[PDB]
Amino acid sequence: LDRSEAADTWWGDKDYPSSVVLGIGKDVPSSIYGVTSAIAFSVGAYCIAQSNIINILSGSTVNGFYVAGALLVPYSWGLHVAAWIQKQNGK
Amino acid sequence: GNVNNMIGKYSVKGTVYDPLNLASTYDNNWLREAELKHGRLCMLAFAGFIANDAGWGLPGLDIKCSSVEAHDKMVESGHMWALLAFVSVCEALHFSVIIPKLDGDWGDYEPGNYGLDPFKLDTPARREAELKNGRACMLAFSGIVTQAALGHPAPYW
Amino acid sequence: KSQALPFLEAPAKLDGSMAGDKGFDPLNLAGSFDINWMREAELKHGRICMLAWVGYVAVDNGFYVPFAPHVSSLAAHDTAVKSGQMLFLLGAVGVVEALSYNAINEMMSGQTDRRPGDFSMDPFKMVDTPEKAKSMLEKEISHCRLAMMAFSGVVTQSALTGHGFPY
Amino acid sequence: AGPMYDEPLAPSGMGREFINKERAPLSSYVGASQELAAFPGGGGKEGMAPTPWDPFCFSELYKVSANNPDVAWLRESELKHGRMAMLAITGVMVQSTGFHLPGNAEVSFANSDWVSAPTTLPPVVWGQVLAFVAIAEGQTSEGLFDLWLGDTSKREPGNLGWGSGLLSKDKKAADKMRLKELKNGRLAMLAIMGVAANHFIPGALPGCIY
Amino acid sequence: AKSQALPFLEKPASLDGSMPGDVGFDPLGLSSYFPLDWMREAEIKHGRVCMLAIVGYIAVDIGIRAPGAEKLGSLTSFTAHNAAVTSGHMWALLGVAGIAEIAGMAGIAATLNGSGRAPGDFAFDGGFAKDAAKLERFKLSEIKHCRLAMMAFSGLVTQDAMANGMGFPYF
Ligand code: CLA
Ligand SMILES: CC(=O)O[C@H]1CC(C)(C)C(=C=C/C(C)=C/C=C/C(C)=C/C=C/C=C(C)/C=C/C=C(\C)C(=O)C[C@@]23O[C@]2(C)C[C@@H](O)CC3(C)C)[C@](C)(O)C1
Ligand code: KC2
Ligand SMILES: CC1=C(C#C/C(C)=C/C=C/C(C)=C/C=C/C=C(C)/C=C/C=C(C)/C=C/[C@@]23O[C@]2(C)C[C@@H](O)CC3(C)C)C(C)(C)C[C@H](O)C1
Ligand SMILES: CCCCCCCCCCCCO[C@H]1O[C@H](CO)[C@@H](O[C@H]2O[C@H](CO)[C@@H](O)[C@H](O)[C@H]2O)[C@H](O)[C@H]1O
Repeated sequence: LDRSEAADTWWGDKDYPSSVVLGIGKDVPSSIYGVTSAIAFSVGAYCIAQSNIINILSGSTVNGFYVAGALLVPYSWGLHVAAWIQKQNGK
Repeated sequence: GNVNNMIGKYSVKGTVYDPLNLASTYDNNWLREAELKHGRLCMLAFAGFIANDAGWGLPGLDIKCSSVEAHDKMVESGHMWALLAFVSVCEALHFSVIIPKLDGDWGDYEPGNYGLDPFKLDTPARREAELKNGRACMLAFSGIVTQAALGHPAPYW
Repeated sequence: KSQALPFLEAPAKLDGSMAGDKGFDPLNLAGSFDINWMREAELKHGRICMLAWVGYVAVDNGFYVPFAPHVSSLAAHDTAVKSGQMLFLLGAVGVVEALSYNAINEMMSGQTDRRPGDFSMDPFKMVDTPEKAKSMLEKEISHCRLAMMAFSGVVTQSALTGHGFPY
Repeated sequence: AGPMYDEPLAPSGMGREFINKERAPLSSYVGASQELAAFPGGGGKEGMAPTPWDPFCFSELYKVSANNPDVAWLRESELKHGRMAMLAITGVMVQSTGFHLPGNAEVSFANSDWVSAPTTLPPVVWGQVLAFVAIAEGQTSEGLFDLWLGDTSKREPGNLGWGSGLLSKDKKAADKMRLKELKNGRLAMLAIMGVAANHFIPGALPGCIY
Repeated sequence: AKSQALPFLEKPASLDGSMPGDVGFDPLGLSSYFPLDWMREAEIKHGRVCMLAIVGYIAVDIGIRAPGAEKLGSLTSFTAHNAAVTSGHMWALLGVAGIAEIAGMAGIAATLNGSGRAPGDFAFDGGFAKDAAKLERFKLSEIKHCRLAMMAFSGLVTQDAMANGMGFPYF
């Protein structure tokens, strides 16, 4: 990737960042971002709790579909940050 | 408001009864509203004490108890919870209407004028009678409860 | 106005330009993300489901290759995995799928005028002109959607109860 | 070039003029208390003293740096702590009498130990309470970084919009109600922290009953 | 000026007679807090759910059984929920409800964004949008029935719960 092939994303003067920083998610509405963030956080917390807390994680038997979904907690964080960004962008 | 312009002075002598000069301490309209509410609640309480001790009953309560101990029995049963819900709704409306005008302009809301006059029975003489009956009921119900609580039967003496 | 949901209007991106455009997008997913990727994914799912449906139906109505295990299509996956032919087909489709990585990149970047779901397979010039292309693309996407739903029903019935071509 | 003795380290054209502008004073906030100015000679009326109380001058610490919060933020935090402490002291007082919700096989709300009362509940029951508090404190908080640097514009300190219409239209009575709020909140804060201190070390609050 | 239902109380700001069935009844002022279109959509949804629920409850208490539903057993309306969720047909009901609710989300989002769709207008009318005045009268009747039906189902299900397994009257 060359230095020229890069959009101007700097937003220090502005109060909020442009939607270009979201990449492919620039056009995603804020309501969809927020509701998906809530669903993702709930599902990931449920998966981690059922993997480690409710059942103590045994090496012989780990579900895998609970290991997946545990990654949605960072995804939920990103989704709610993007929800805020889209809310301030009015998009 | 000003207590000197209100209804409810001494009837036959015409002087205001504020020996302790507490009218100037608080908003006079609030004093009128609280006086009317206390009087009305005490008329209801007086009549209810007498009716319960008489044994009128209510459509649907089987519990028969003296008014001195009816509080505990009825709160255990659950009727007092429904009564509290009703009173809470009505007094939350009164909250919303009066508390925004505690120490400020009361607007067109006269103290105690809820507008429950469907039969068109309003009269200044009847307002005076309301205040006097409320005061008499406050004192009478005070006496009736502290006499019944000491174990005196229904006539209260 | 959206035809599928006549109580509201269709999004800005559903404009007829694409085949099978009934103005159906209650969630604005194609407004949220590029619609060419959506159409290519829809087409790919539909072709896989069409071929899966007809293959399931034939394997259940006896159609096997020489040197093959005579097994119902439900356990055909496991038996073919054990035989090893499954991995050969995995490589065969993986070649086309990596070429599809390249094709999708070119399509989205605009380096080529590639239509979604297009690999330039027209031996018989079945769509060499615009109106033929529109008609045949509408008919395909209809077949794609119908076969997708049909195969979902089939495989599930098969995994739930019974067997055979009917279920 | 502003109220602060030093220019903010935030740069020009990226916040400096936003931080270094004029800010409202402590005297323009409804917090004065007649009780502190309750002695012969100098004194106040209507429950308010002529001047506010600030022996340590935390209100005007912004002039040293913009690291320190503004009086808008401090009033927001004061009202938040007061409201939370009022609910907390009312809750402990009501719970210690033994009154509790009905309950069932799954949940048992019967516990008079306010310190260990949440521990008795199932994970879901207190989970809902904490989740509601987490969502609300976080949704109602918009423009709080603006109250820190001082821009009481978008957000008034303590005005979440919940029941703000019941405030009287007269300025005097509105300020009276706000002062009643602040006084009750501060009293409840002292009460709840005193009960907690009494629990942790006995004898901290001699008038305790819990 | 003043609320029609509560003349002693000042009228809510948001309520202005635009919506059908408006009487200015809002002591708590939640309309001023959260949007009124969302509130009316929720009101109509609750009313539709409750007023179908009343009919279903009374029908299956009387003894009307769906085709093949008799296999579930000697089920009254009181105990049908648990048996249905165990048998799994209630999961199919959840699926159909979600299918309808996708269009529900689309409609509410449209009317909040500014599509102009009325709250509760799902374009599913049975040819009764010929006249706007007729539609307005029907909407007022709908909202009145919704308000009645929420309370009716509340009383119905409690009375049934208090009486345990009980039939149609509850008297
Ligand atoms: C291909 C690589 C590989 C292989 C062959 C194994 C094999 C094993 N691991 Mg695993 N493991 C791996 C990678 C791998 N691991 C990785 C990357 C991590 C994260 C650091 C772990 C962390 C881990 C732990 C903590 C434990 C094991 C254990 C096990 C045993 C049982 C696991 C099981 O049944 O999962 C079956 C699961 C599947 C078939 C599906 C898995 C699909 C995943 C979730 C896809 C997504 C991956 C993700 C994006 C990668 C980043 C990691 C992310 C989760 C943070 C087995 C010996 C257990 C063990 O041996 O205990 C004595 C055990 O306790 N593994
Ligand atoms: C929803 C909508 O739209 O509008 C709504 C929203 C909105 C605005 C929120 C509304 C409001 C206001 C609300 C809810 C206000 C609630 C206020 C509340 C509940 C205020 C408690 C104070 C407690 C104190 C001061 C305790 C002192 C405690 C003291 C001084 C003690 O020493 C206690 C004590 O134990 C010790 C420490 C020692 C022991 O020896 C025993 C004693 C007893 C002596 C409205 C009106 O509902 C309208
Ligand atoms: C919402 C209400 C409702 C409606 C409107 C409705 C309409 C129709 C129509 C079209 C008019 C047909 C043609 C039809 C046919 C069958 N229904 Mg059905 N049905 C409803 C409800 C239930 C419930 C609760 C059950 C049920 C069943 C069956 C079975 C048995 C299959 C079997 O057992 O082999 C068959 C053949 C039972 C079932 O499948 O149980 C496993 C069962 O429990 N239905 N049903
Ligand atoms: C106003 C309006 C409309 C309307 C309406 C209508 C018809 C409204 C009707 C409302 C109605 C009829 C509301 C009943 C409530 C009953 C309650 C709460 C009962 C409590 C009951 C309790 C708490 C009982 C408790 C106990 O029994 C328990 C559980 C067992 C024992 O311990 C004994 C006790 C007693 C303690 C229109 C016309 C439709 C539209 C218009 O636009 C607006
Ligand atoms: C359980 C103990 C807690 C207290 C319970 C009682 C709570 C009662 C709160 C009532 C709801 C208060 O909020 C709601 O009140 C009034 C309803 O028209 C509205 O207030 C409006 O009406 C008042 C009375 O006519 C006027 O004085 C206000 O100036 C006017 O704005 C408020 O804008 C609205 O926010």
